[PDB]
Amino acid sequence: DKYRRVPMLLKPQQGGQQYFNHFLIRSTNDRLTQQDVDNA
Amino acid sequence: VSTGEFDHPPFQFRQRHTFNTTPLHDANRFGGRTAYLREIGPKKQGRRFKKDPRTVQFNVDVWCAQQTLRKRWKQRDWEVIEIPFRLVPREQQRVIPELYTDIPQMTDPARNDFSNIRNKVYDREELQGVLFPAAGAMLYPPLQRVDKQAMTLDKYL
Amino acid sequence: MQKLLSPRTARHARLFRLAGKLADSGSPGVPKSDGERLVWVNSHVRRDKDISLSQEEERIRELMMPLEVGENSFAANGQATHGNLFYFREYPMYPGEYVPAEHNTLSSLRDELRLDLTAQSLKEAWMRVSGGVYFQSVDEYYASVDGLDAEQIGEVLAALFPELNCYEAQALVQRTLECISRPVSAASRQLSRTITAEAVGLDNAPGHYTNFLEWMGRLTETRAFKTEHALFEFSRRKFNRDDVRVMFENYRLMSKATLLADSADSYSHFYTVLKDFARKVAGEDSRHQIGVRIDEAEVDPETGIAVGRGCADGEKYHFTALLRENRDHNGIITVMGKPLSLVLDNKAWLMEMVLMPFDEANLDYRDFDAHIVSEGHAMPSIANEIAAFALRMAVANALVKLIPLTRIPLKKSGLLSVDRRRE
Amino acid sequence: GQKSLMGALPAPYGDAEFFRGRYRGPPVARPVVSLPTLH
Amino acid sequence: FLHPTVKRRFVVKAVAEILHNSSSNAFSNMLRENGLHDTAREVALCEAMNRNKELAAREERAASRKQRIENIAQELSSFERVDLSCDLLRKLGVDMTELDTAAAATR
Amino acid sequence: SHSASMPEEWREARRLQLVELYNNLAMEEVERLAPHRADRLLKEQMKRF
Repeated sequence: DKYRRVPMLLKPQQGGQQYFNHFLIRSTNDRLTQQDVDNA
Repeated sequence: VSTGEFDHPPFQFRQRHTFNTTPLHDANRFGGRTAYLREIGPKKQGRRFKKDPRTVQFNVDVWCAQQTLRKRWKQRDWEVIEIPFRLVPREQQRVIPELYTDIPQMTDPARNDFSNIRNKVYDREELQGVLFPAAGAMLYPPLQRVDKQAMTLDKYL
Repeated sequence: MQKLLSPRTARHARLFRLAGKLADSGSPGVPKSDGERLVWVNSHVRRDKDISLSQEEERIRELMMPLEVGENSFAANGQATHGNLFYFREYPMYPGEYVPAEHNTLSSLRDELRLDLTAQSLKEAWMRVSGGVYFQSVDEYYASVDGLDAEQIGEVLAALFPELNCYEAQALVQRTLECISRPVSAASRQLSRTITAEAVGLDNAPGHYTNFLEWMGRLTETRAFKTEHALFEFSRRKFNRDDVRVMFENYRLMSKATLLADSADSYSHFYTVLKDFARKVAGEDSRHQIGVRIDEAEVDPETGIAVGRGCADGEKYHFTALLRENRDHNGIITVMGKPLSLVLDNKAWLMEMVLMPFDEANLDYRDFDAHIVSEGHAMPSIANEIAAFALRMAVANALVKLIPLTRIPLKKSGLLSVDRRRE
Repeated sequence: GQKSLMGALPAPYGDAEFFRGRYRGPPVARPVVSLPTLH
Repeated sequence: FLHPTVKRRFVVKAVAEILHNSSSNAFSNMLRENGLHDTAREVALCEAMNRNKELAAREERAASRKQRIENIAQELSSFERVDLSCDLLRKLGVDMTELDTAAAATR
Repeated sequence: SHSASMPEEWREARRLQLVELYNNLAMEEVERLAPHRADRLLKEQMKRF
């Protein structure tokens, strides 16, 4: 129907906010691992 | 908390036995107690009360009250015996108020017994000196209570 | 034929020694028999092995994840109909998340501060030695010669600092010349980043290239250049209603005498209005994020209980959650005196909504006790999704009241947000 | 929107990464799965 | 109890006997969490000075030593600041009851 | 490091303060990057410390 009374934060329902910092630290770890691979 | 049905389904178009849809008067609803209030066909005093909402709501309220009563009475493993004030145990030597008169009274806050006195149930085998003085033959045997300090299978011995 | 009950590995023996130390210390919950401590140690070693097995199977499952649409892999996200509905960020959301800074920028700022302090010390040393006044003529400005030659600065750096490399010493000579000329501005390096040598046309002339770069850098950081950039961005429609209102408020603060004194200059009367807009325009160096609200904690100092609220259908569902910290790790949730598994009739899709404010917060549910009081319409069962939505909002508001930084993920998940849908 | 000159100024002292409260732009979205190709 | 000048003498003697001997950071932090910040930096300066002279322009400089610990001594024995200073001195290393006998005397 | 006109007791006090500060930052980064299994990133951070 018309969901105009529903907020914009509820319509996609973007959950999973806990994993983002873990993903960023894993990305930094993989960048340093790639730097270790390129040097040797 | 209970998840049984309490209200009656409202009046609308005549339902059919489809998916997510039961007829308004079915033998599955309310244990078939809608059989008193149904019309099988697809005298005004016997036809008007089956279609009134307040009448069918009062009838299902009566049936749910009957179910609540039989489930509250099937919980009873006891009975009320009028025992005099002298022979009663120490927890009942007080002034017990009536139901819905005062705050729900704890049994003994000094002896660390925080429980309702109205829900207290006493064993029959501990009151044989009070309930049966005329027999004198010990009609019920003494209750064997387990030794909590004995080394058993529960305590790895 | 007889399995030995004794600890068989050194890890088992170390855990048994820890359990014996705990039993001798008199900690609550530690068993007193030895067979129970043996059971405890064997179960803890099996739990550690199962955690290692789960970590290894997740490591293997990361490489075989079906990232494409296939036989059993279905999108169903509305990526065909709507397209890219779930957001994703590559930056740590401050101050909820933390990624450590890269070592290259750290070492660059460290070396820049070292060179700046060394050049300032050499400039102050020459100022003490030379005896005060030093006037620079027009031909001395056109020749770009200061009081010290490059040879004198190189000899001073070789004499005073023995451990000094060649290119570092040459960069120090260049920075001392730049600091004795004017206060040093770090603007030539970024102009070398954004403007290459082949674009302007100097491929064989590096000296004129660096001269043009330092001239553009010293002309960039003036007030008139910032005012012209702010006027250019005002012409390019880069403002919202908030910036228009702040420019109006800054125009209203100027009186007529200050307006005349500012219009005596050509760029200052525009700059007094457009200071905040030029702060916004300057990019990630000077524009701040708005960010979610971070409030103060409203916790009972005696009981440690925070109070949150939740609503649904406007009138029907109202809930109030009281939240406390459990220090014995036996946390449990209760709704109107009955535990949550019996209020919602063991339904996983309703109790997962109550678990969700602890999940998005990256918090353990067993470290918290919660009781939820129903204030709306009392019914014999609240096993539906809208009541569970109100329960989730109540638990999330209680978690926000207890720990304030929990509002940073919980507002992003939409758990603190109220919809207005009635019957 | 249209192409402008914002952010193109040289930032002083090069410390544009340590300011963690900086403007992060509008929230971009990413696909959760690669859709099959059209051709 | 009974501190017109007894606590003043107790604090100046205990501060003098605790400043010139050792070299640690155990005295700076407890003055820092007590609310006074400048004397914490000054006593960190004095303990670092004592550490520097213990680990390895001789007679003229050292008189400043006899200035600055004295600058500590008359600072913690002002008539308002004897109390928290003697309470903090009671916790770390100073265990004496020659001038703490007045507590038992008033009891 | 760029201050030698200050007296040596001030320099040693600030040096001890920086030693304590670097050790506290090292322990804080050890406790922060522990549950992410970030041994390479933590190794670079400990090498920088």
